[PDB]
Amino acid sequence: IVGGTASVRGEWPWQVTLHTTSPTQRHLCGGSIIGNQWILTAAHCFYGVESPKILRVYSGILNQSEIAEDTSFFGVQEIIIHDQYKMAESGYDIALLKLETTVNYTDSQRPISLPSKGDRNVIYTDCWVTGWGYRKLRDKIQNTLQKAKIPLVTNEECQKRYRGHKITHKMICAGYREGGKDACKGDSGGPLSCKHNEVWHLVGITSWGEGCAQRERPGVYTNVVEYVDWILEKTQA
Repeated sequence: IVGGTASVRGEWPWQVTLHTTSPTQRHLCGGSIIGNQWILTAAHCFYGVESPKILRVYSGILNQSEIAEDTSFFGVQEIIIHDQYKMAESGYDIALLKLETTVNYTDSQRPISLPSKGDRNVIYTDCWVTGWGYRKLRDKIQNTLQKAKIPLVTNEECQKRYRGHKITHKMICAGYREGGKDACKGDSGGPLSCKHNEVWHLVGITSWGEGCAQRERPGVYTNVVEYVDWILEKTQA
């Protein structure tokens, strides 16, 4: 996250840090708890990942330093990637993680509500992006979870900033015309959380962007509301 600050512990109880143990354990991507054994994240996060066995999901984490060999984690039973996904910039950058065991909800770990199709019209003015990602273009994974408040921009406006791309309605963007605040490498798969009427909804999933926090280069996120049907179909046993 660029231009953000340290989060308060428990401030984003739905945020998880997805690690890979190959070759050695490290943070791989962000993610969101949406159900007792379901994590919503980005599809591009699993490039080169052949098996769910090298994955580990940590919940209730503020600092990566908290994660050690003796820290409990959730194993991943199955990686479900949208069948139309090819790459981040083409859309469909969404994936589900079915955990081997269920998450016991508590103040430090609980689910975020999916957006409602009835809310496509509501306007969010209180949206935040979080993660342990880069704070600069050539940086490293950060220890303390970062947060940054960022305004949503219309798709018409976003498209004007990405003339070489096709910004579809299944994508949503957020950023400051002047830049300064944005998600970045390492934050991928993490949530774009917007609070409306005292309730938080998972509006987007950090997906891509030209560089990070650059002027007139809005961050691009998966428009979650467009996938609520896909999510229901994929999580329904």
